[PDB]
Amino acid sequence: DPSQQFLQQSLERVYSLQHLDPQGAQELLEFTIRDLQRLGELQSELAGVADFSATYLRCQLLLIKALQEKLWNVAAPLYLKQSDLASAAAKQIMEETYKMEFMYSGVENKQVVIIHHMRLQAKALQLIVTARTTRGLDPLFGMCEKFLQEVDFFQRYFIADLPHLQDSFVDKLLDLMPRLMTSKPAEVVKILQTMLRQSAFLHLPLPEQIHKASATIIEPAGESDNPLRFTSGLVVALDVDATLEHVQDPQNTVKVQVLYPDGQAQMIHPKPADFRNPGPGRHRLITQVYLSHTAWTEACQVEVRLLLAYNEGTIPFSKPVKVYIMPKPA
Amino acid sequence: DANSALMELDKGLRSGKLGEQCEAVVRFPRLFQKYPFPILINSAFLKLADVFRVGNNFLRLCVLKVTQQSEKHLEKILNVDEFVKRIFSVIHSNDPVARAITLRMLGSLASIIPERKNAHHSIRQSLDSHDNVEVEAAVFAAANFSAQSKDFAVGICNKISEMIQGLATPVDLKLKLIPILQHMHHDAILASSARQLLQQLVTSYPSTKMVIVSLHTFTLLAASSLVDTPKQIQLLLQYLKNDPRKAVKRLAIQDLKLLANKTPHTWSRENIQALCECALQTPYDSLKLGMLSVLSTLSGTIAIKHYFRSSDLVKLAQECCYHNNRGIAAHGVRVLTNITVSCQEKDLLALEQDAVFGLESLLVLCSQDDSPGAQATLKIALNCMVKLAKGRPHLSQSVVETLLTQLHSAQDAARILMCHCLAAIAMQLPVLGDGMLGDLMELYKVIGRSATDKQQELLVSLATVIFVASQKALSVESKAVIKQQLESVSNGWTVYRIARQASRMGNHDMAKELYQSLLTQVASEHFYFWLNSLKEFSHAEQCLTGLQEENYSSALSCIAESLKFYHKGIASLTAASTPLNPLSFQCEFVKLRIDLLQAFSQLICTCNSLKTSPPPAIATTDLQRCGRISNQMKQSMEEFRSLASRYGDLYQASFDADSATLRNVELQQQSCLLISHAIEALILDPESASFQEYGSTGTAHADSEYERRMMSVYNHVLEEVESLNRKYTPVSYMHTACLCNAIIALLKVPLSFQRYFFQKLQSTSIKLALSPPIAVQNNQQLALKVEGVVQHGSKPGLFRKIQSVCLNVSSTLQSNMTNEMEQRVEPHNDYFSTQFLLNFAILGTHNITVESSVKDANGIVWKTGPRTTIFVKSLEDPYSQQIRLQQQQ
Amino acid sequence: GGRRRTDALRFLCKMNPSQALKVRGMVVEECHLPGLGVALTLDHTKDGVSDLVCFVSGLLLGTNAKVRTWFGTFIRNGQQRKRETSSSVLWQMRRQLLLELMGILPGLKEEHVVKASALLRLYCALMGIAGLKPTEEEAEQLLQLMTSRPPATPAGVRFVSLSFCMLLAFSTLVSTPEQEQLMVVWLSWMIKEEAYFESFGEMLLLVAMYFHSNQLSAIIDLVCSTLGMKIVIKPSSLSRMKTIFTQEIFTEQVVTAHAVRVPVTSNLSANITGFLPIHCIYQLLRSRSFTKHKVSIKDWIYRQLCETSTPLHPQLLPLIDVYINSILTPATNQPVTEQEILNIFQGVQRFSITAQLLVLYYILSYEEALLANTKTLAAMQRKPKSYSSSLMDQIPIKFLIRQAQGLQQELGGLHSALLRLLATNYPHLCI
Amino acid sequence: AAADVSVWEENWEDDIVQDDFNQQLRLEMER
Repeated sequence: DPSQQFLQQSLERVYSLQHLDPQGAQELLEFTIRDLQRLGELQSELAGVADFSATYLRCQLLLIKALQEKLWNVAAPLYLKQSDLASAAAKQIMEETYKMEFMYSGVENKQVVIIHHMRLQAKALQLIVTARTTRGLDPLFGMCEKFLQEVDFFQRYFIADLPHLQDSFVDKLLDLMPRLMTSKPAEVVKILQTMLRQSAFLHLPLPEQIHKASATIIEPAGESDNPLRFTSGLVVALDVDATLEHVQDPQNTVKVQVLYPDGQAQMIHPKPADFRNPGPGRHRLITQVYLSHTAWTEACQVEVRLLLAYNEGTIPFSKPVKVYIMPKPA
Repeated sequence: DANSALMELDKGLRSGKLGEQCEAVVRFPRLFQKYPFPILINSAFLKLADVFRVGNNFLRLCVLKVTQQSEKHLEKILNVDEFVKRIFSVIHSNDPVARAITLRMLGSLASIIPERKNAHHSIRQSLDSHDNVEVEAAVFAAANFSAQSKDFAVGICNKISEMIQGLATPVDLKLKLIPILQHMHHDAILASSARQLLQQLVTSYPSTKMVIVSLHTFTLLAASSLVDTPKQIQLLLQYLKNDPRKAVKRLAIQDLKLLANKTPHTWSRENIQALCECALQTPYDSLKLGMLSVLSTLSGTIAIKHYFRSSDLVKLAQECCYHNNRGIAAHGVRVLTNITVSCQEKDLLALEQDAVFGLESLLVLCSQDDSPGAQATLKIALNCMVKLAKGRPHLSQSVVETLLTQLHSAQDAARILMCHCLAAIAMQLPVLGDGMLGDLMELYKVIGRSATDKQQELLVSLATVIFVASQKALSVESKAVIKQQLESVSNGWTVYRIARQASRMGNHDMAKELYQSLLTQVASEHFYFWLNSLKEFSHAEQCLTGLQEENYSSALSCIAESLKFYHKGIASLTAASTPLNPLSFQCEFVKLRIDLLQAFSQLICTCNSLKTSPPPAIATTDLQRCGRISNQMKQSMEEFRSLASRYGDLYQASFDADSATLRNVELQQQSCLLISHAIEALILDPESASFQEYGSTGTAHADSEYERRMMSVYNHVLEEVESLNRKYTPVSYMHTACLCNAIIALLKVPLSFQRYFFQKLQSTSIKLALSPPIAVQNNQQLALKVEGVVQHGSKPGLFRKIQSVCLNVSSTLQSNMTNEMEQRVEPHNDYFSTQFLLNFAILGTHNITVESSVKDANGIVWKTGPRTTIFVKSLEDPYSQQIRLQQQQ
Repeated sequence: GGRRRTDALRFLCKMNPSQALKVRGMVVEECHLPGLGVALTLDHTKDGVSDLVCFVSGLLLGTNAKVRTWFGTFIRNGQQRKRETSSSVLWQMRRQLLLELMGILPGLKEEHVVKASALLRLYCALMGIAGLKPTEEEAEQLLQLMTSRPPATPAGVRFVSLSFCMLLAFSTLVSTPEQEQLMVVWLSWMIKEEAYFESFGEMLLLVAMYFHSNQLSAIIDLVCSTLGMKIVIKPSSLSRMKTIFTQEIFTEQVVTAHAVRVPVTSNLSANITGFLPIHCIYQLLRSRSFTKHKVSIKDWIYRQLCETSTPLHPQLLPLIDVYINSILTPATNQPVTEQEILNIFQGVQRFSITAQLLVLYYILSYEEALLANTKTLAAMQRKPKSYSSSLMDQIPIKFLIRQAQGLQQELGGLHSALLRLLATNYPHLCI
Repeated sequence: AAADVSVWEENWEDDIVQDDFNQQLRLEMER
């Protein structure tokens, strides 16, 4: 079929053209990310594969953009925080790597090693960016030895997968392991930067079957309904119905977040009895989430969203909905 | 007020005379531009829809025109059901014209009502109507709804297919029906079925009109679906090569240009080879020009890297760059330049000089014509030369020599364009400036003797390259320029623009002279104050050009003189500030320039403070043993850190500024941070001096000579500090020597006034209307909604675009920051809205402040919008007050 | 305490004069001790105009309203400090400003006209916002400044406009007969002077018209817009102004005679601003002044309508409306002739599209008004001279309506009014 | 069928955007 052929062709095009200049490389990555997002929008079965690959390519694009910003960066005391987006890039790669690890199904270990390798790259980038700012030596030593411990744990866990990671960041890092162990933090940061820039883009082996974890809140619906009244101080129960697609263990992972119009946020852990399983890879969540707040002058709207949890930390995976509540006193 | 004007129109629509009603209806869109908030838009659209329901057909057409004009504001209607239902009631009229207008309105409203089943059924029923106007309106509405909703597209594709293939349909309606198929991209199987249908159409209806519409629709469908795009390119190349009709070939060229612009990465080597062969073996020049336009579009993208010896592309480009046709020559030389700068492969360096000589020959061809097509080709050639000078710097000398030789034998418009090219090349590579000064000065002398009308632009262009090309100051060239201005030029505007350029490149004595000359020419007093302030700033910057390398007393005197003139200038500039021209960036920029100069003066004083000896009581027991100088260095460090913070504040309050101005502000902030770091690492904390000054950029690609000078000063100061880290105790004269020398180095490079100091281009704002001396009960906490629209002037996203809006709300009592909360909201059609919840548990008076911030596409946060405040009078309710009083009593 | 602190800082700045203006900047930043700032700028001045004029003008007319209020309170409080004597720095800087007035007084020079303009605006700011009450000598030298003759440049036009607005606003500072004859002879010279092409006489005529029609609020708006500040004028003095103006200088006859010869603004548009001859002609036409004097402006209206540009001026449509109203109201102004507007539509002298649309708007509105005002004929059919059907057949109504629809936003309410007229009188063009 | 490109991308002479301040300054000081 043409969709799979196009997907494989685009990925091969990205992999082959890794000798380009940074501008050409990042514009090729942007083109391919846009193409994969559109292909995910069109096809249903290849939405998972397209979004998985596009997330990986977005991680790589953020990494190379941050390294070009580092090329734009200069000596440490002259560093400007407002104009830098490398730390934001590292955080974004962090959250996207979590997304590929957990928010997709059918992920074999051969993809988990690549996800963790990109995670290690993001941690190295965050370490380097922090070193660009911090004038303290003790915190720098602390984060440096933490990163080296993370590298060691990666080497321990994925020891059987290292031959598949030729010319990678972690491979070259493991080559010069004891020197990094016994070097000064500033020297470590410098060689880490140089090795990040010279690292090779690892191929992402596609799984045979993979689907994105999706959820659809359907019971509250649009805000055309009248506000829920008489809630001042006491509780109002909002019935939540949702269809969850391709979540193997939703009970321990799916959570319900409620965001009131103030900064307060509520986190809810539904019991397994709420989840129903009418079909394979297609759950049905029915439950009540209890909301309470003081009296309001005007009927504001409260945002209710479904999140996935991983182990800590959480990531949203459902479209937010809003419902109006008028907690009138009496 | 919004509602007053809306009533003013409403009495117009209620008059009953058709003229007044139509007048009001077409007066509506200006109201939306004045008041883009959903309350007015909602009420306006409801009454417009009522008038549509009851009005005659001409009024309905006026309402349709208004709806088409205001497709941005219809996301803000909110009350969609009533509006649409009272619009939709006219589809049941027996009048086919009224039905057609209703169908066109539904097509115009398709974005806010997709998946509306009654509308879908109306389109389907009107498609097989017997009234041609109704059928055309149904086709238009079907196009819109297929663009919006997937279910309508899948439900309509079969019917559209049967009407197109149906023998009873005329050819004109078949033409009108084919572009519906470009919206069948919602699903892979739907797109494949549409592709098959379009293939059947091109093979079975090979008329010029029908094949053109079908191929264009197939191209758009392939672009939207981007899975059939390779074989769509192959099909277009097949039609380009085989079909003999010039119109079909021209369409194929346009479609391939569209695909090259959209998806250059999907082009294979075989596709580019086929296109090159087609360009090679075609006899017609217009078609060849079209294919070379496609190939020049491709060469500027990554498709050139995918294409890679002497191939058909290089052979074609070399053949085309010596063509008689100027457009073909421009496209060929653009392809050659793109290959040369993008591909550093050493197998194709023989065409490096072919590119240079082709550009030079194209200069000779385009210089004398002074025609708009020739001017366009000349602009293309000069852009290519600028790109080639950047990409291959060893060719810069030959490019500059060609431009200089061609300057003496070119028309005035051509001379202006090559002056722009020379300015670009000399801004990026200032080493070539010295080699071009003689020719430029000679041409400036000969132009100024007979400068009548068009030479004013030539004069400012020539002065711009003179100032840009001059790495150092001017002594005799300055005299020549002043003489040329004073001899003939009564045009004050020319003098002002040349002075602007002089202050841009730091030639502040010339700028001072010209601004002094420009006084008494203006009529308005605020412009007089503005020019006087510019003259004083130029004088102030000229004052500190006479800084000796080690003379600190001379430095202190020069900074004092500069500060005197700067204070005169800022008083004048404040006098020049007016409403709707506040000069806020200029005022803040020169205020931060007045600071960091008196901070420099204080640091010069503290250099000399070391000569006033420390006390003996403190001298008997590490940094306190220094005495007063230690605390003074601490104060100076804090002052410079605060100055860097203020420069950053100016940076992120300059969302509308061009990139060069922002880089200038960054340089000033970095100079502040450099002085602060030097003070810290030499006096206050040498043990915590952190890592070495390992410049990640190294040989950074500076965009101006001011950038190069600033970074060179920074690197030299950091090298000096690093070599002096722990070599001396903080009582040292060498630390003060290094600091004072850093002051000298920073000040000896003249300040550059950038574009935003003079020209404001983007001018984006926020309206920020928020729902309201307002009484709030103690128990009931306020529900505050803030709505805002981002405003623009002319081209909205000239430098950057708003990605999201951050709304920070804070509450200060007794008008202190008791209600911090933020909400990043994405403005959809330049409009955002959100609700806030504000606690007022503590009784009293509360000052609510809301400050809009802008997060651009990259992610940088800008503090743009107004910090508008409202005051809230929070009082305990009578019920709780009475109950507590009774309980206590 | 404040006096001793100010004196101490004054001595400190005398010891370090290079940093005196830095201390003045600190004063305006911290926003207290304004007398210290004034004294520092005075000791600094002790060419341009002066640091004093720049400093106090920026203080009273800057964007910062807190500084404006603070300095206004300073001026008010200092004014009560014995009403004289050099004890307060207020009188010192007042004497310095008066000395500058002597400096720029003479025919005014080409170089001093802009300085005079800035000084005059500063005095306006003082007596209007800061509540300064001038002394007799200050008022005398102000009047000596206003009545000067600049050398007919745009700066001269601006200076004369500002001086005229000062006289209109602060008319209490004349208060004497010799200054009254000085200002009336200056006004007569200003009337005689009409080479100011290269917007002053329009203002003079407009204020005369407003005086005749008792549109005092219009005069205050004109003065506030020209000066660039909000001032309360206490219009009893404006009533004294109206008496002298109307009875001695500007009768209706001289107003009409000078206005009918006023030129037409070439390339008219909403972009060019300020008070323009179109405003003058509109004001007379609304006051019904020409039928009282039997003088034609049909040529003027037609010539102005040919000299319009795309960002339509907001006064063209009311001008055409009141002109049509003037035609059909008794004797009356003559409407434009057949050949006069056939030249407009001779193509399709290439006239601008906005000129064509204004002439079309005038024609359709004229026909509508003729149908609506058949009661006031009182003559033969050729007196109103309803337009011939042949000329109407020559006019491309639909083409111009489509063109106007193509330029909706640039033409203001012209497109809407044209569509109104089309839907009212041409339903066959509304199919 | 054409496209526009600028020779110098920080040239201050381009009239792509016209702002009010420079407009009145030009109209006020050009001869």
